Amino acid sequence: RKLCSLDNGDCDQFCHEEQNSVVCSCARGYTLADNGKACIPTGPYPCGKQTL
Amino acid sequence: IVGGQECKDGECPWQALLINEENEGFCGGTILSEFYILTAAHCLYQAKRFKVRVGDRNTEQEEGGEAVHEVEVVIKHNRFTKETYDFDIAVLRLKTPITFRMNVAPACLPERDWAESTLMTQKTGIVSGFGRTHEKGRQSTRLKMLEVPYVDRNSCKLSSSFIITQNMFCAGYDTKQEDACQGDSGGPHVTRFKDTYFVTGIVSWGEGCARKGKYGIYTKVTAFLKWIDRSMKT
Ligand SMILES: Cc1cccc2c(C#N)c(C(=O)NC3CCN(C(C)C)CC3)n(Cc3cc(-c4ccc(Cl)s4)on3)c12
Ligand SMILES: [Ca+2]
Repeated sequence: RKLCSLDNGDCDQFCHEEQNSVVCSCARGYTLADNGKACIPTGPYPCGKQTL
Repeated sequence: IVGGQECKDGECPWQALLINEENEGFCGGTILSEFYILTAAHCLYQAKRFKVRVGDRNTEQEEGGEAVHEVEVVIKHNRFTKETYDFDIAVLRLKTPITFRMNVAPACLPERDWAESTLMTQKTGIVSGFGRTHEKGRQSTRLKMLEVPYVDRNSCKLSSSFIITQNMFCAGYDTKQEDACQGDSGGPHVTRFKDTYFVTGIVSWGEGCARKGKYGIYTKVTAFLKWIDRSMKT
């Protein structure tokens, strides 16, 4: 295990290695957080979230 | 679905239902985005004219949340073939945009490379729909959902008396009597990752339902990620 191979490289969602370093990204509806690892819901109903 | 529980208020927002002229649910669907619905191609031949209903959990008792949208465009995969069900996928464009609320939300679409390696290698995934509760039984009127473990490709191809193309994948149980069935077709197969759900499959077919030695055959959605985006682009 290494990088994205280890705990999704700590990304909330999409992870993708590239030159020994991790890069996080989110599906549409979510904007990347400060830490650049979490994914912040843009709208009230981002995809993939049950409505409670 | 055969087994599993019924979707509780909010659990299966991305669920979509295909209704024919007589307003009956024959197939399932997945909410991709306000204007787009994912479904199986083989469903397209189940009705001469049909519409889509969303946010419904009890076909026979309106919850004021339902919503019926007319299909504006049908984007089927020209390479699909009834002979093998290969390329069993389709996207639908709605005349009117959907409005996300309590039981009406879209599933997320992943990245093939990430999906195949992260999601797809999860322990299990979840399928849902108003399908038959028993192989030879009748359609359910309660939206249902069931957690299906992923099946090894080899084991899959091998356990099937049919050709498991590369646009398909097994999920379900070896002997346990839990598996999707007719009516859930075109339905959503999703995989949770940190409490976020991604569309990972499309209920396609099976040598019956829950049958011992037979699994559930779904349309590997990652293989059409590129095809799906484009279908939406226009
Ligand atoms: C109703 C039902 C009852 C009893 C047997 C079958 C049964 C047979 N044999 C199928 C079925 O699919 N047949 C396919 C049709 C396509 N061909 C291709 C390869 C030419 C393979 C056999 N359904 C209907 C059915 C089964 C399901 C699912 C079951 C698990 C899923 Cl996941 S989806 O959804 N609808 C059946
Ligand atoms: Ca209802």
